[PDB]
Amino acid sequence: TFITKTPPAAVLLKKAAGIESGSGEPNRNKVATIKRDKVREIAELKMPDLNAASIEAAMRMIEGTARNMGIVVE
RNA sequence: GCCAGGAUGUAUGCUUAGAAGCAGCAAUCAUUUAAAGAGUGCGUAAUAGCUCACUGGU
Ligand SMILES: [Co+3]
Ligand SMILES: [K+]
Ligand SMILES: [Mg+2]
Ligand SMILES: [Mg+2]
Ligand SMILES: [Mg+2]
Ligand SMILES: [Mg+2]
Ligand SMILES: [Mg+2]
Ligand SMILES: [Mg+2]
Ligand SMILES: [Mg+2]
Ligand SMILES: [Mg+2]
Ligand SMILES: [Mg+2]
Ligand SMILES: [Mg+2]
Repeated sequence: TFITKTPPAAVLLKKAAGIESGSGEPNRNKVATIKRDKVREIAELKMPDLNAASIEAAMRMIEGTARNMGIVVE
């Protein structure tokens, strides 16, 4: 019955990306780049907080958070 | 018109004493949907709160 809340998708991303802060211009300045297998884990870990059906959709959300903060996936 | 929803990653990222849809900057993705803007106004120190777009009902 004790709800353990997971860290925001954003911070989880910075962590995995090895960066102090996200980009101020997400489209122009890309601060870092990570991998799909990493978005994989973030989506898997954060899953309880999400409202997604599958992990593909979960990752779709995570990528959206990363896309909007200058992070890139490969 | 009235009734009811108007959600979720998320207080997006940045910046900023604070900046949580709504000072300002760059963006404006994604999920679950019948539908629901990275938010139309009002509101708060910042929250909260009221509200619209949008959806269903009558
Ligand atoms: Co939509
Ligand atoms: K703000
Ligand atoms: Mg109403
Ligand atoms: Mg209401
Ligand atoms: Mg939101
Ligand atoms: Mg922030
Ligand atoms: Mg400055
Ligand atoms: Mg803002
Ligand atoms: Mg509100
Ligand atoms: Mg304001
Ligand atoms: Mg602007
Ligand atoms: Mg809404």
